[PDB]
Amino acid sequence: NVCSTWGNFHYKTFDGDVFRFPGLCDYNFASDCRGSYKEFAVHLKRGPGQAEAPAGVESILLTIKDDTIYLTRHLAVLNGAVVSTPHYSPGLLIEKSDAYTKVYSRAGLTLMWNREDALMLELDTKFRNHTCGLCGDYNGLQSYSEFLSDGVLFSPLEFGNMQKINQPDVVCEDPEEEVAPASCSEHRAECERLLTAEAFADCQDLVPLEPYLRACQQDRCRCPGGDTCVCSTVAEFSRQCSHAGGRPGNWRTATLCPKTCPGNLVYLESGSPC
Amino acid sequence: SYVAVQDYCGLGSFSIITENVPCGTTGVTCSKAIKIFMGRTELKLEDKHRVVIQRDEGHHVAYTTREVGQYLVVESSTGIIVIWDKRTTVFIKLAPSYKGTVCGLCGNFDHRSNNDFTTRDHMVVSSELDFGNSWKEAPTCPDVSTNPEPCSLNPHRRSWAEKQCSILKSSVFSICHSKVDPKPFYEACVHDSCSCDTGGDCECFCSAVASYAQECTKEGACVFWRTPDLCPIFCDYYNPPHECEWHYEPCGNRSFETCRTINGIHSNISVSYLEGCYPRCPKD
Amino acid sequence: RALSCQTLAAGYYHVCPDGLMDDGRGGCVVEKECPCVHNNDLYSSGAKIKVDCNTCTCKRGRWVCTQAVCHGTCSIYGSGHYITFDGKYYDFDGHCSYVAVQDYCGLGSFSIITENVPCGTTGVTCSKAIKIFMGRTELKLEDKHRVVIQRDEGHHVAYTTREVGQYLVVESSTGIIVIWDKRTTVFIKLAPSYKGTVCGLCGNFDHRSNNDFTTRDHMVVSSELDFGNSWKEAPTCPDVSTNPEPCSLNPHRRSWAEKQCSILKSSVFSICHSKVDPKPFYEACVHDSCSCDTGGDCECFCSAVASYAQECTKEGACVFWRTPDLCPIFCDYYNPPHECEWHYEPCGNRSFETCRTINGIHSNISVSYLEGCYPRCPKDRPIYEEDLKKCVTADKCGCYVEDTHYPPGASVPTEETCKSCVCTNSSQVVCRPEEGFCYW
Amino acid sequence: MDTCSHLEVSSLCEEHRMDGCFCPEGTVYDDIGDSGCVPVSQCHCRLHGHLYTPGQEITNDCEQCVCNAGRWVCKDLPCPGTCALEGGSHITTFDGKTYTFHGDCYYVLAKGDHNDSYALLGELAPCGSTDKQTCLKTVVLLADKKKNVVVFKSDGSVLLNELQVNLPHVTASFSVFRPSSYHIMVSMAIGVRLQVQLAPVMQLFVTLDQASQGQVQGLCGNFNGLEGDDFKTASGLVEATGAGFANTWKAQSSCHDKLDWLDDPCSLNIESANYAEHWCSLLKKTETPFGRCHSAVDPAEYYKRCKYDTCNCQNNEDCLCAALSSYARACTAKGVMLWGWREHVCNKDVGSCPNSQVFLYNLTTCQQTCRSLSEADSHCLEG
Ligand SMILES: *[C@@H]1O[C@H](CO)[C@@H](O[C@@H]2O[C@H](CO)[C@@H](O)[C@H](O)[C@H]2NC(C)=O)[C@H](O)[C@H]1NC(C)=O
Ligand SMILES: *[C@@H]1O[C@H](CO)[C@@H](O[C@@H]2O[C@H](CO)[C@@H](O)[C@H](O)[C@H]2NC(C)=O)[C@H](O)[C@H]1NC(C)=O
Ligand SMILES: *[C@@H]1O[C@H](CO)[C@@H](O)[C@H](O)[C@H]1NC(C)=O
Ligand SMILES: [Ca+2]
Ligand SMILES: [Ca+2]
Ligand SMILES: [Ca+2]
Ligand SMILES: [Ca+2]
Repeated sequence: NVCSTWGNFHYKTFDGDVFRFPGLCDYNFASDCRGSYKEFAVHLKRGPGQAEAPAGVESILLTIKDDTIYLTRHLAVLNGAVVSTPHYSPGLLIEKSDAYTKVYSRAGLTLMWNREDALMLELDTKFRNHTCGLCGDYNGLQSYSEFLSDGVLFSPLEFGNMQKINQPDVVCEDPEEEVAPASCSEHRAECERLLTAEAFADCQDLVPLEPYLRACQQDRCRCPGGDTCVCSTVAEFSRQCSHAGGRPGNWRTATLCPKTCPGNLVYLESGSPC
Repeated sequence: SYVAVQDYCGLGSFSIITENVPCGTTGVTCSKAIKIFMGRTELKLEDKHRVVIQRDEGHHVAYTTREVGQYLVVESSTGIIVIWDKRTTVFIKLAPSYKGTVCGLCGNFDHRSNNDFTTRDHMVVSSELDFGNSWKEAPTCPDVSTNPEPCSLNPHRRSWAEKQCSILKSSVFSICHSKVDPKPFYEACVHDSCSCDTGGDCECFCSAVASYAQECTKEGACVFWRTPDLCPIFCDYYNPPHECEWHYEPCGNRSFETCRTINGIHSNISVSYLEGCYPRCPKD
Repeated sequence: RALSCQTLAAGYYHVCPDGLMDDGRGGCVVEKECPCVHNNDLYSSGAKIKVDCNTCTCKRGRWVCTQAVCHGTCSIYGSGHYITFDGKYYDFDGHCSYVAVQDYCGLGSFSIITENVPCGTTGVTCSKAIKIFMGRTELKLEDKHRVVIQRDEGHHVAYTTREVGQYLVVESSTGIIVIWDKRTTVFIKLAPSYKGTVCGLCGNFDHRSNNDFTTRDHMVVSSELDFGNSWKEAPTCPDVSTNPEPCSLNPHRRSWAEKQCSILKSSVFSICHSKVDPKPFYEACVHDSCSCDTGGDCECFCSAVASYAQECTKEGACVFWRTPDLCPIFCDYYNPPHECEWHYEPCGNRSFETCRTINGIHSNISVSYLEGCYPRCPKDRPIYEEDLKKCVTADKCGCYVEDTHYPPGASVPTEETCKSCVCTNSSQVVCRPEEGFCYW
Repeated sequence: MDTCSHLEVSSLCEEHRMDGCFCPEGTVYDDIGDSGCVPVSQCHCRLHGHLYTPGQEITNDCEQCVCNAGRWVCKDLPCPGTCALEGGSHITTFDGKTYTFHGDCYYVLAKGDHNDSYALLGELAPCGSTDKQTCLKTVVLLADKKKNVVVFKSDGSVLLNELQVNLPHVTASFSVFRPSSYHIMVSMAIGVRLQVQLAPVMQLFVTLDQASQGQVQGLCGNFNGLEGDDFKTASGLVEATGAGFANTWKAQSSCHDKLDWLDDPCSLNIESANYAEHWCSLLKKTETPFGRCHSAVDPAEYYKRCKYDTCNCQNNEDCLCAALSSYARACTAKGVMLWGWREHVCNKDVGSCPNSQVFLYNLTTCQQTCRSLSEADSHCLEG
């Protein structure tokens, strides 16, 4: 299935289980804990804190069984050498569109990342019962062992803290437990109305709704003022809509997180990149 | 990724693409995978295997994949054939019905060789680098500016390369000297041997010599050039424990009975000149 | 108090009841029937195994072995890797003629020299020829052939040259043996009568390895580059100062070398992991692959892997590691047109009949563990003649006089006077006198 | 020609003769010096440079030699042996033979074979997260006919017979001292000497006299001069790997058996490889303070082990400093003493010394307090 991360430190494992882990140092996004041989490992690196609303990513390290890919905001490095995208090796494909950077591997790994905040990873069914990264395991169980391993119901923050990676030159402090804020249920109507619009007709049966609106709940209250933090969720909802097989309409208006491109190029959803 | 062949030439039915990547440190590049588009089906020859993709629902233009000698052969019922040696060599064979209806790096197959440098926009140019650069697939790919000289950038490897490749001009291939001009193959051997400077340079040389030996066979000169010290081949690996039925056939001139031809299935070309190990199945 | 047949000698300082002790195989057993262990293998009581010249027996959980002195072995291989008679690995990269072994140690009976030359551009050097001085005769192994020089008039110390598997074996009746793979590897074997009376790059063979760095003038040093430099032959040859690091001087070749040489650590050699430590062979493989940067680097790798496969065979693990894409071997080239008799024997464990051993001649070492292609002569002419590599009848093989093969019937050359010789039609060399003065 | 070093050339002469300048019947040509065809009994010896006359003596490491006519004549001198347990798992026997174990049990490091003389144990156990990160946790000594058990834990807190003890503690049979609060030095009248280092990582050094050659068994070998029978089990034959031999010396039957580990930690933790290299490579830099020792002790093995330890363990700086402080002990045993090598790398505690205390490199035992001078001969163990 798909593991995803977006928005204001919003995460989503291979079995749903949407939570919020505002870590900032470095983490093991995904890995292959088969025990015998590690096929792949995806390591995520957050930023120093861009601002209150956004939550970017500095760089991504991705090793597949012999080679490492280091993806930054502006350039991609393969085995210590800068490569002019796209690249067509017989076991690995890297391509750099304007809206995404995509990596395809023959082992059954697909990675898609827009250079600012949104990242998603897809694995085949071969790696079930073996994933051990921050995306939880891939047994298909809904929060079975990710949070309740030995009877103790792990809180999201402590579960995320265990997935850290120790860089032996810098000490980075883990985030402290924040005071439990009020359940931002006063903005539920706004989130439900915005998300369940007309442009999202033919995906109401492909993707659920509860998790993505619960995510909008905190997003709306935790992010006062500009709506740079709520429309980053419905974007993820649309991406999930498009990835399943559906086709959304157009929802971005001139007053609802619009976007601009040079010339008469028209911003759309669900159109062929070719 | 460059267009090897296609008939979407100015609405067409197929296309064959190639994927070149660097192999060495002198800047030269070599083919490492092949992609075949036929109607809607897409085959990919890669990592010593054939992989099917986007197989169409109910058209499935009849194609056939099999392995002959050391080569892998793909044939399409429409009249296209691709022969791949699994490392770098590719032969594309086209029916005569596709005459003067193709474009790409392989020219337009019109029995006229003063117009094969036709760019993507139907201009005839005089520079190799201008005809080549116009058939790239991704616009962001860079443009080639010069042809590097391997033996000049790696002087210390020249002495070896010029010594091993000299077998082409030696008395071993004396029968073939009057039937194939060896100079363009000697130059290819020397050029390749000076460039494989990152590992496994005994595999660049054997293929180079085999390319010329194959033509010598094709014109009617079957020559036996492999020795236990020069590009050895290990055929009896395939035999059952100690029954001897696989044999190295120097020039493939042997026709036996498979379970395809036993039911009337036949090809449309002769591939009876491909090197490799062949069976000699028993009489029971 | 819980003994386990493995803590017997420990002491139990810090389940089964009193008496019986755990055996590690299952239920509790008495001390008398306690088994033995060796190389991660569990042998019951009363078993038998051999160690390179002897035989042992698991008696009471303890091994009892015969006491005979095995031969001594020195190894030279790769781009300057040496193993002395007493088991002390080291490296040395010289460009001159060095004394591999000799008996003129401060009057002597032999000497074995070597010729190291540069191979690569990183400064490393490798052996490419051998010279053997025996009495006055001088053999030279060179260009994949053996050349006799200065053959003495009438002493002609008995030796024997033959070809087993992929290797060339030269034995001497005195007790010296040289095994050469024809590219760079060399094994020198000595009988136990030379103990503590030799000197050279291979140590002095006295079952004591803290004094194998003895220089030419009987001084014990602690540096490889001083021990090596003192055994050069021509005084004008230069002196080595530092050991080159190939993979550091050729960074772009590392990725390949570390990927091909990784097979040693893969599952293919899983059987041999508990019997031979692979690390000192993996290091040599990587070191050799980074250096062969002037051509033919697929040959530096196959020999490196074969050096370890041979030891695995020698210790009792026959492993089949060649494939049509990895160091292929072309054996049936030797067969007649299409009759199939030559077979690739992965670990050489075959004892057939030649026309030497048919007449009672026997060697003194077991070379039944050398890789290569071997004959399987048919049942209508089952005697393997070696000097022509031919399966022939027991009658028409040869004569093998003065280390020179002569076909049956052929008039045998003779360096004597008035003595003509002929190989009979019965594989018998017989000589007659000629009274043309001289008599019988 | 015979040239005063390469004697008996003529016996291997594969050439015929011609004219030229030669030497008389005797008086082999002088090669080491620069004179002419001098007699045989004037050959000057050499030893890494200096030209020694025929009659000048010298004393090498464990032997003394005299320049006879062209060739040295040497005679052995007594010199003891040393076993070392360093890093998490790195054991150097009395005859070299380095190997890596990664065990988990009590083990018999070394014990006199006769029946009772002594015994020295050591706790190797998992130390971090995985099984491949081990440590030494406790040293147990069984002496006085195995009627006295002394325990050293890795927090100080030395204790005798399950009872805390005060230092110094001198007895008739052995003695213990603690000169600098991070080093515990024990001497035994039999001929055994122990050094225990408590920071940054616990380590052990054992030294034995040369009158006990072949009468010791344990993980430290037999100490007989041959380093091929070191893996010779206590039940006959010799083993091949480093873990197979070690398992046979467990002090607790309940422990399991381990196997070798065919991997390099610098390939599993990529983020640490650059750090490990950038610092451990200092050992080969001639301009660096360690460059001085290059003359005496080769640094290659220490460099490789430095990379191994820095990549493997999770306290990378602590392992780096522990590995880097083993080279500066081997070198400080052959004269060359590395002064002021803590200025860039492991100065984390150099400036933390108390009020009047300062970091010293030659802090020997008898630089002690007033009472040490009060006796001045009770506790000045040598060696
Ligand atoms: C060799 O060429 C002939 C000529 O087309 C192929 O025969 C065609 O087969 C397809 C389906 O098998 C039919 O739809 C065509 O009508 C046939 N052509 C003709 C002219 O009748 C034949 O298939 C080719 N060989 C192989 C192995 O496919
Ligand atoms: C194997 O070793 C024996 C032991 O010496 C060799 O036998 C010697 O042979 C020579 C000449 O053939 C005799 O002069 C010696 O007297 C023999 N030795 C003894 C002890 O009698 C035998 O030759 C060796 N094997 C080979 C093939 O040479
Ligand atoms: C393990 O089995 C398969 C993969 O092997 C997976 O689909 C399933 O969910 C897993 N179940 C458990 C209990 O781990
Ligand atoms: Ca789950
Ligand atoms: Ca044309
Ligand atoms: Ca010795
Ligand atoms: Ca020993």
